[PDB]
Amino acid sequence: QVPELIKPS
Amino acid sequence: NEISSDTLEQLYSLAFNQYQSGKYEDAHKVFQALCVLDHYDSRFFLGLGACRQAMGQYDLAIHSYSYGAVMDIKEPRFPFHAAECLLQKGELAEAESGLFLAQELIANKPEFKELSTRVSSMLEAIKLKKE
Repeated sequence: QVPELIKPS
Repeated sequence: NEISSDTLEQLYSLAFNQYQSGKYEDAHKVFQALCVLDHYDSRFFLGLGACRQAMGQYDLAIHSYSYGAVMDIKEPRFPFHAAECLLQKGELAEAESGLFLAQELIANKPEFKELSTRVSSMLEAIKLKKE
C-alpha cells in the first residue's frame, strides 16, 4: 500500500 | 525556457506509469524535473512525495507534501500522507494535527469516504496513547 496518485488526463 | 508545452502531461503520464510499476526511483527523477518545470502544479509534489514515502524517505516526503500543501491549501491528501510519514518517525502530536487538518479539508465530501475512515482510525490510536 503506497500512496495513491492523481490520475492523468 | 518555460515556453514548454503540455508535453508536461506526457511526462506526468510516464512518471505515473512508472510509479504503478513500482519503479519509484525512476518515477522520482521524472517528478523532480516536473517540479522544476511547473512549481505550481500540486500533482507533481504529491507524486514526488509519494515516491519518497514508498522508498522510506520520510523527511524528504514530508518536505514535498509541505510544498504541495502551500499551493493547494484545500487538498487533504497532503496533510494525510504527511501524517503517515510523521507517524513512521514516531512524531505523534505532529501526526495528530496532520490528521485533524485532513479531516477538516475532507469535511463530508463523498469522494474521500475511505480516506475518512483511515483518518479516524489513526486519530483513535493516538488518542488512547495519551492515557
